[PDB]
Amino acid sequence: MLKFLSKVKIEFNTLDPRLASCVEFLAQCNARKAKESNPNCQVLVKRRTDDQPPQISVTFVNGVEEAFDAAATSAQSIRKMILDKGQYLETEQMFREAGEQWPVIIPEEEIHQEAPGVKPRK
Amino acid sequence: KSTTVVGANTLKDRSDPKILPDSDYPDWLWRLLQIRPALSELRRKNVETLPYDDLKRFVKLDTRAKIKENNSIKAK
Amino acid sequence: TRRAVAGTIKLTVLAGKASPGPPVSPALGPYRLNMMAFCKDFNARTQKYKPDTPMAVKITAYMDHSFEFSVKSPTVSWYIKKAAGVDKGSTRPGHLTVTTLSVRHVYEIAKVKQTDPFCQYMPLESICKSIIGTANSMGIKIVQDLE
Amino acid sequence: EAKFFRFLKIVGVGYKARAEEAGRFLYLKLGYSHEVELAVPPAVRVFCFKNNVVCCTGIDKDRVHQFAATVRSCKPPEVYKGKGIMYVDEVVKKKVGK
Amino acid sequence: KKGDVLYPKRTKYSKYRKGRCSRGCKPDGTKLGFGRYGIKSCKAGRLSYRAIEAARRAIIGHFHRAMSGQFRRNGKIWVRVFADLPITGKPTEVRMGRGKGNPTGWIARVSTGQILFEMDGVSLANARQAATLAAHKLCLSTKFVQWS
Amino acid sequence: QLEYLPGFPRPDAKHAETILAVPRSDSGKNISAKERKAGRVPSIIFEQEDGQHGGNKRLVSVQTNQIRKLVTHLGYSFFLSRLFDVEVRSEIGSDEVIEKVRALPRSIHLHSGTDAPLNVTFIRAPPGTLLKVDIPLVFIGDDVSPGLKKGASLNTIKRTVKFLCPAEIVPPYIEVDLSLLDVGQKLVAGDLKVHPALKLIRPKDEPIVKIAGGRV
Amino acid sequence: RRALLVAGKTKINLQNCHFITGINYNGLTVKQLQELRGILRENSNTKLLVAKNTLVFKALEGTKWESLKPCMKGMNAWIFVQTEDIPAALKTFVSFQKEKKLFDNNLGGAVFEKKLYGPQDYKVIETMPS
Ligand SMILES: [Mg+2]
Repeated sequence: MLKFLSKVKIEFNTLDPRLASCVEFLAQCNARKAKESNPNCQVLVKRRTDDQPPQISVTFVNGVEEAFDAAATSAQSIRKMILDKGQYLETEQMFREAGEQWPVIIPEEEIHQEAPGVKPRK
Repeated sequence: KSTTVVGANTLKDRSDPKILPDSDYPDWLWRLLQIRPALSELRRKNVETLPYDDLKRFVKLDTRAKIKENNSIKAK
Repeated sequence: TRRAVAGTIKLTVLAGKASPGPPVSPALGPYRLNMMAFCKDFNARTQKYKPDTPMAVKITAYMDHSFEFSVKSPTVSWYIKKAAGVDKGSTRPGHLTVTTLSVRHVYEIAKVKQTDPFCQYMPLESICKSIIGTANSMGIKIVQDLE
Repeated sequence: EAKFFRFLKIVGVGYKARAEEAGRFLYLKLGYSHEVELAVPPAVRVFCFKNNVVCCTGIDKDRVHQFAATVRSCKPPEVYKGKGIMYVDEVVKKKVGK
Repeated sequence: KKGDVLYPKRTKYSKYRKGRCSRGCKPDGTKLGFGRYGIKSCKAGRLSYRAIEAARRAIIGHFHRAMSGQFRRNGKIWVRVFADLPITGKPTEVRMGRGKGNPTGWIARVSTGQILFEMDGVSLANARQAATLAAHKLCLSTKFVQWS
Repeated sequence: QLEYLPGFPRPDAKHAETILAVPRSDSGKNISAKERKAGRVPSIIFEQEDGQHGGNKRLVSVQTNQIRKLVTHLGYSFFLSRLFDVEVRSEIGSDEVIEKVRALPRSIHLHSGTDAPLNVTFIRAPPGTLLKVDIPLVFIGDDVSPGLKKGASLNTIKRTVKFLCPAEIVPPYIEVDLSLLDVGQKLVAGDLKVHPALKLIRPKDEPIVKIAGGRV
Repeated sequence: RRALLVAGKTKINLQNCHFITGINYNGLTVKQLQELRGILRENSNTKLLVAKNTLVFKALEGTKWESLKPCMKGMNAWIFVQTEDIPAALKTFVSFQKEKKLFDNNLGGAVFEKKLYGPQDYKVIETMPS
């Protein structure tokens, strides 16, 4: 699960009862199968007594920062959406390294055009 | 033979120990072979009136029994 | 630590005879492990013990050839057969009987087994009943008092 | 703007892929005497990269997945050495040949 | 008895009438007489002694492989159906009437609710699976019955 | 002295249901098939005092789902050695209760092929009445037996014992302890631990279970 | 049945208890958990139990330990202390942490006299002796 992140910052209040998702993401991100997959990736835990709500703020390899609602969305939904954005970033990078422009644009009128079946030819 | 143990202690400076009479040994040694009861009796009793060690033996033998009854049925 | 644990392999070596070829040959060569430094560290601690004693050594192999081992006491089967009599287990244990030990040998064997490096906190009733369960498994009889 | 993506990996000694006209025509070399030409349908384009990887990129999920399976069906992986076209995340389980 | 294949050593008469077997029930219900589990019939018909022997052999061979050692013969089997009606038969290339034909085998008349087999000294699952194996050798529809 | 002694089993309070019935106006296979098609089991409640002249009988019908549930949950023999409350009303959902009485199921008829209930029989057993009750046996302690430990097999000769029982203290089952039986011995009907007010109908020198040696 | 097991396991441990804590046991193995339990069982007068959070939730109802309710989420190893000497109770975890180098397993939440001190707040109270 930890291939695509560079820094993660977890912040929450310890005496406020909505920390279940954020400590579950702590469990997800501090596993033995996680830290061996990216030794260079950094984790940042911060605790405070005041009422700043619990947040997960991540960054990726290509300078993109994403904040998530750790108060109302679960850690597993966070884990799914980080990979949903990560594979898009990887596809963008893989296209960009080979000399193709990103994003690739397709005319949005061929959805109405009829298409026959694709039969392979000699 | 029957008064000393052989090959028990392995410290080179010392020797194998001896057999002390029943003066230095505490109480729980001779309780080792009492009839700790089986699942035929503990199942029909009241769990709420059971003591701690007996209910621990009850749940442990229940877990062993359910594991055995899974493994003997589901095996092909 | 942070190293990717490969395997945990155990062995029994007599005390003082850590010559790295008859038991320390293919057993440690199957996992690319070294034979010199482990034998030096092994012979640097069994100098205060009686030799020709089957000491138990568990060694945690690694991918960087690092040895992180603890030394175990010799096996409770050895302790309960050599303090009893003939070292031959029964053909049908639980029904066919070889030797008999009453209350005392098992208790002091439990006292010795407490010296295991991760048995600092197990109670003597636990160790004694574990050894009783081992005693049931080769066919030896246990009584209240042999006379 | 494309949303739906699929990737294919080609394994083989001398097995090759090449896009021809703006990502609308796909050409393949699968060890035959001739080549294999497939016309990518509308709403889908194709791209080729430097790891023997073919990308099916498009806006209609049905056509993208159908065309990716179409390219796969030209040569499935063999069970003895895994040679052929396969999916990137797909695991091919081999067996020993007597 | 006669070892495996069960038929009487001798009879009063060599040839019997055909009779009817498609009807008949136990008018009082049925209960197990010796065992804890059993196989009973749901329909009425005929069973041959070879089929009964094949079913008994299937049950004893299933117990043989499930339970070994001193519990290998802890399973007990009772065969409560017995084949004592001879059936006859004329060979090929023979005309219709010159008497009655030679006997060829033995059958048993089975009613609706008759207990064919009884089992004891085994597990419930072993008894159910042995009944499942034995019912594939009989032409009639059978049910597993349990003591209660 | 008409109460269960301590150390004895008692009827369970889980299966202490009440049986609901409605009157039935005729006997015969016609009305029996009509009631079974409608989803009821024919039944009769009768008493002991006048065996001739009927016996103050009342013809009723009970609910098939309830009776099948009771027989499946208890067992066939256990249902027949336990008392029940019977409540006979004029209609289902009516409050005109005709007769509430404490009765014994004397017999139940099950189909030999489909095992659906065909007939239930109830006999009035108020306190002070004597019955012939067939009590099932329960065999315990088969893990403690030295004979069974040595590999011998168990020969259950009898499963139920017939007794003469006053209504108040009819045992649901008899617990038989097998802890102290080794190879060769048997238990007879005189070794059953019952109430002293129960009389054994069968002679006491009748074997019940024998532990026989295994094939060496 | 396990509900009654842990109900008894907390009913025995609440007979002499004066403060309660819960430790995040992420990354601790069985042997290190046993070593923590041993250190805190011989060298102190404390006991360790890993239990269902909702079951401790229900089993502490009607008691003066009813304020704890926010601090029962995630991975919780509940430590119940039957004694009063909190300096020797809380310095053992300092020795354990500095010896075996475990920063991922800390003290989240404690209850003393109807109050939930912050993990920073029950740091000075271990300095005061008796
Ligand atoms: Mg009539």
